[PDB]
Amino acid sequence: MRCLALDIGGTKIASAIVTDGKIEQRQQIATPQADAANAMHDTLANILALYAGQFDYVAVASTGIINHGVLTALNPKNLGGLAEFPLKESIARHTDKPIGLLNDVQAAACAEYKDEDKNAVQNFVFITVSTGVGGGIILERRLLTEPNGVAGHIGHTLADPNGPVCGCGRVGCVEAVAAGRAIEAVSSQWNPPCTPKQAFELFRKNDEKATALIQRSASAIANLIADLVIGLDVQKVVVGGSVGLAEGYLPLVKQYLNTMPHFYHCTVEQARHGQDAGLLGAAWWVADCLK
Amino acid sequence: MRCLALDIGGTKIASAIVTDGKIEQRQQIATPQADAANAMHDTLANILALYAGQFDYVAVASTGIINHGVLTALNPKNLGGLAEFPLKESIARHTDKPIGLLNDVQAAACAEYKDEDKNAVQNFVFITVSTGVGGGIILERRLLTEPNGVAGHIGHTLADPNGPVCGCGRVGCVEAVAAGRAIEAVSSQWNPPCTPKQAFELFRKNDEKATALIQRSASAIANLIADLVIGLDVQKVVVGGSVGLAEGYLPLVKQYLNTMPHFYHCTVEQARHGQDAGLLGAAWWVADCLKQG
Ligand SMILES: Nc1ncnc2c1ncn2[C@@H]1O[C@H](COP(=O)(O)OP(=O)(O)NP(=O)(O)O)[C@@H](O)[C@H]1O
Ligand SMILES: Nc1ncnc2c1ncn2[C@@H]1O[C@H](COP(=O)(O)OP(=O)(O)NP(=O)(O)O)[C@@H](O)[C@H]1O
Ligand SMILES: [Ca+2]
Ligand SMILES: [Ca+2]
Repeated sequence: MRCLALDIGGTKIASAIVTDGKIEQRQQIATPQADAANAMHDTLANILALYAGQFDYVAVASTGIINHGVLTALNPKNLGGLAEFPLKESIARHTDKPIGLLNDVQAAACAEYKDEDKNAVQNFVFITVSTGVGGGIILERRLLTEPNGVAGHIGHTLADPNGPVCGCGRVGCVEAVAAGRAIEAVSSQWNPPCTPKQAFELFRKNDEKATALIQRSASAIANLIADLVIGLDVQKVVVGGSVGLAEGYLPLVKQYLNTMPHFYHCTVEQARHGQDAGLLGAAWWVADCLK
Repeated sequence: MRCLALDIGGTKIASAIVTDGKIEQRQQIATPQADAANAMHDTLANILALYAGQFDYVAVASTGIINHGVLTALNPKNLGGLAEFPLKESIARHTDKPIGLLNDVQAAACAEYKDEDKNAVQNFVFITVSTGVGGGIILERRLLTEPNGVAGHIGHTLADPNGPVCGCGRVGCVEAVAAGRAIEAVSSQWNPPCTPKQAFELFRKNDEKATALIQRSASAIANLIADLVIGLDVQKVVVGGSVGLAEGYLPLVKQYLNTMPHFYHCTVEQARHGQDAGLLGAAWWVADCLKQG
């Protein structure tokens, strides 16, 4: 089985042929910005032309949310002119092969799951801690996507009812205390201002104020993991993203989790398949669906 | 298809034959307490004898957690001498029909799900707010039970990192803020003391302090529901239990939910299938499993 894999980001669109889990014929173009909706139809037509005849099926990872083949988001304004873009339908204009679509964090989850021991790990969660917090959830070896592609938005679960307000209005979500954006909202008000990377450097040098800020984030992620373990019987959590992978961060997450009662514990590890995670994860998931 | 359905509670064991969702041949006995483990083996022998020949399969609802056919609990204290009791193996000594096991809140979830429109509702959560807070979760029309029977323990998810400590050790759980026990922990300290039922009566008369206590619980349940909607794409939540069904309670829950952004909203209704929920839910679920493999 040969997969035409597409990874549609906010800035770049990567395409490739994936066969036996191997990438070949990479290609990267800019995500349409001018007249984006009209342009995207052209871009997709051109990609499907370039690889014509070379694929048995198409797998699309995209930022945002895939709702019944349509590209959307919690705030569809963050997509600009691609809000509500009919993604599956436009691809289907140019091919009769089956097309699967999922979002980018879901695809990254599948990239980190595909090489797990699936006898031993059937309930699995990928959390990216980056500019924001996103997730992908796999239960009984299957990724959650139904009915509307929302499952996995665990960055919008509650971290503290007295915490900061999150982007779209919920008071106290994980995103507003744990994400890189939430770290910077505090560190940029320091005299003088610091970025999250600078706050981390100070944390690793035992700066107590920087440490408190990084702990605020790590503690929120630890409590989210505990919620997933006790709520869903999750067995393993893989953490990625530039904050999630920062030196010292995951060890702090695990220290907070370990001081909870042992039945909140699970395997917690850093992401190790970030390279081409969207492409490889989408190809694996769509092939798995085909069974 | 004929189901021998058992509902093993803290104090009573109910049994019955369930055929096409109809109950017949009820028996109800006391849950063994003296020499519980030894006695339970006898009780199960006796029940399977009484019903011998009358069932194609066995469905068991039990309090606590079913881990690979064994009765356990987050803290095995509240199981007494039935802690780690080999429930499936013990029943299998007396029958070769198939035996399915699930916990009591999971069974109540299935009782409330079985008459939903399965086309329109595939992700469904049942929450019982009573002495404690329990849940049962159904995703893509299937109850979550693997691998170790823990799925659905949403009373132990976080409500407030500065809230009270939960019974089994976690700081700030939903249960320690929302359950009947948590309400009474505060209202028993009033001068003079009140039970939760009395606190609710005062809340309905607009006592601001009692109202504050009830809102603490309702807001915590509303935030849990919001977590389930955004985290799991849950479409419908059904709320039961003596606190959950108390007059005024669910409207308050829904009022808190409705002030959040629209994408946290879902259908929220009161439980309506509480009667024989254990028996009927277990019977339906085990049949559903058998149909699908
Ligand atoms: N080495 C680093 N250590 C800690 N935080 C970092 C580091 N690098 C970047 N960040 C922060 O992590 C967040 C995203 O970083 P970055 O990866 O550079 O942006 P991006 O990749 O374009 N967006 P995203 O898809 O979320 O990763 C921001 O809050 C950064 O300040
Ligand atoms: N009408 C009521 N309104 C509000 N709270 C109530 C009411 N009745 C009982 N409660 C409280 O809810 C909890 C359980 O009440 P009750 O149902 O009588 O015991 P139970 O049957 O053992 N419940 P449970 O074991 O949790 O399924 C206790 O906290 C009660 O104080
Ligand atoms: Ca929000
Ligand atoms: Ca606990």
